[PDB]
Amino acid sequence: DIQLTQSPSSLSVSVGDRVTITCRASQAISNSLAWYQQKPGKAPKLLLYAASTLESGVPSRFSGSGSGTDFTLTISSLQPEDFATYYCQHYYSTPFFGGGTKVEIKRTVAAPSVFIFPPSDEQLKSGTASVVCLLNNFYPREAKVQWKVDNALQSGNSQESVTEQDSKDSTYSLSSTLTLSKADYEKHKVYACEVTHQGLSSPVTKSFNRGE
Amino acid sequence: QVQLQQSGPGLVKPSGTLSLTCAVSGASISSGDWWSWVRQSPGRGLEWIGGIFHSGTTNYSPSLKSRVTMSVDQPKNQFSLHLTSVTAADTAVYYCARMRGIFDYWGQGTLVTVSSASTKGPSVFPLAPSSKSTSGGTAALGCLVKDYFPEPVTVSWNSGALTSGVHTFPAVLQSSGLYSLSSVVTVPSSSLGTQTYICNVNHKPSNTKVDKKVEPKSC
Amino acid sequence: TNLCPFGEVFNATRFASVYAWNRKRISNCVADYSVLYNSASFSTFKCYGVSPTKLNDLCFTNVYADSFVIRGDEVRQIAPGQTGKIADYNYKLPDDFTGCVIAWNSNNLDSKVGGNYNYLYRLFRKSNLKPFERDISTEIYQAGSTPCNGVEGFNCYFPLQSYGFQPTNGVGYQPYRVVVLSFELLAPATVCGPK
Ligand SMILES: *[C@@H]1O[C@H](CO[C@@H]2O[C@@H](C)[C@@H](O)[C@@H](O)[C@@H]2O)[C@@H](O[C@@H]2O[C@H](CO)[C@@H](O)[C@H](O)[C@H]2NC(C)=O)[C@H](O)[C@H]1NC(C)=O
Ligand SMILES: [Cl-]
Repeated sequence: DIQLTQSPSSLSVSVGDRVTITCRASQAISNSLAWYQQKPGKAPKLLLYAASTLESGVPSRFSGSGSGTDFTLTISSLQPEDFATYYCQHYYSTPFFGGGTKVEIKRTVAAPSVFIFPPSDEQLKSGTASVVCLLNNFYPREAKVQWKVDNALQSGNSQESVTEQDSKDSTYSLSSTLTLSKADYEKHKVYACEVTHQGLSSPVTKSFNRGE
Repeated sequence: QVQLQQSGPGLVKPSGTLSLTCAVSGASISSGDWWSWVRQSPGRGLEWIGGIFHSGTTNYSPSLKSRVTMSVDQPKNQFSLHLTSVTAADTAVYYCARMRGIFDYWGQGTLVTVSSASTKGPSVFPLAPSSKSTSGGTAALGCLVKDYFPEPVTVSWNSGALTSGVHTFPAVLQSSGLYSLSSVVTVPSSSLGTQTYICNVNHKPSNTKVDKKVEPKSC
Repeated sequence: TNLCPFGEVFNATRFASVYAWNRKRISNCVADYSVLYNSASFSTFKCYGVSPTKLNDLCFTNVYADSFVIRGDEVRQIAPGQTGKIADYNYKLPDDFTGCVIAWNSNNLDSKVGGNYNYLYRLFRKSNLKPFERDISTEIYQAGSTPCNGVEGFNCYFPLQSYGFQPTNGVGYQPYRVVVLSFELLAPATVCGPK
């Protein structure tokens, strides 16, 4: 079968920068080549086909070129909402999708704003206690969270989740959830999440005290 | 625009059969188009599964042919995918699409989880704000949507009126094998005791529809 | 001797599909552009190489009025230097275009409750259209390596696709009727403004 590969597989560029993505075919495919944009949580959206023909309604900053084996997608000026994975696909024979090029947005450092949430009374009535630590609107993505319970470091009882890059300000947010049984929760008093991030001079701690 | 509406259960036990149906509006099935399915799983990217012409002619990915059947129903203006003897490797978001060389219109996708685990609806807990603090400050509140299976749940705030500053986190699988996720929003600290905040949680696999009021907590 | 017949172009009950866009040659008449420039019906009245109001005070050898239906988000394609499927495969204006693009929303006339509809566009072509060229062929499009030989199949596509005009569509997807007036100075002027 005729296959396609994309280069680079991921890039990080600033708002307003020119973006060049390459699609190479293992054999000549004339101009039977299309490009798609896929935003998180959504279906791919057709941008271009026949190598250079824009689909109706597609913004003018997108264009394509190429014939045979070498094809190029261009974003002339990246906007923040252009965070997405870009795919090429040929229809010269059996349809085949390239591996995708993940476009991330580079911006200035932003330290996280940290919030901590105690378990609700309803949840404690049900037999468990979850403590939620929120790191809001930071950049870059790299962040470390550590939990301490009664000044004792925890391991094995916390889970982390990160949003995708925000479509408007290009920041991330992160949740770290510490979950204990009600019996274990009631044995301790201090629940602290310690946050390490590039925008801070030193790690920042927020904590909750059971029964205060 | 052409609308492709997908239906069919997202949870399938290993060795079971995945069955999905796509309802087409704004276009007729009787066209020179190939009514197609494409799936997406981490690492695999987008993978064309196959397509079916309104005449019944089919074109399937050779790696999947033995397990794939598609069909069309012109009077209902719909088409279907059936994938037998599913394994964990078939877990993916499945999309239907109108194809004629290009895939110009796509369904919303259906997350398909191949798993032996049973369906469970979530518990919804308030994440209370605690900075009823100084005015001009910004408070954070949310909802913890805990212990459900499979994905997905959806979260809205104030039946959709509140969108700005909302973060709904990706679901994570807990040590128990059940999913949990939080949805948070930052609001002005001033409006806390006056403004009402309600998270609307829906877990269709369990027919769970919950509304939770999130109000400040005090002594 | 007589006024140019813009009424039968702009007020026609039926409009052409864009792939089969209609052309009306305007000749040997006095053109009263006032009915058009001073109309409130048009959402687009975009003129190239001429101020819309000095038209009634200029003469032209030959005037053409081209008419068709497209989607609202495609009206911007009816302009020089565009690169979308409409400009490439359906209706192409030249770089040196002199004339006006006039369009108005026609949702109340050209959409119906069901989707499946009669307005079509060309999806594929071996090459882009030259300016003012028209392609009404229905040859099977060879997207792959083997000739289709008139047979539809995988990688061998019927080249025309229908617009799906439904009344509930968003404005960018609603039908728009478009008239393109193009004015050429080639020969003796037979179409003149009333001034
Ligand atoms: C296209 O037709 C409109 C509407 O014409 C009116 O309805 C017809 C069915 C018929 O009854 C006519 O007598 C009407 O005028 C034209 O718009 C009108 O134009 C006249 C100019 O003579 C003006 O006085 C009216 O106010 C206009 N009415 C509206 C609603 O715009 C229009 O001029 C015609 N287009 C062309 C190019 O001639
Ligand atoms: Cl011409």
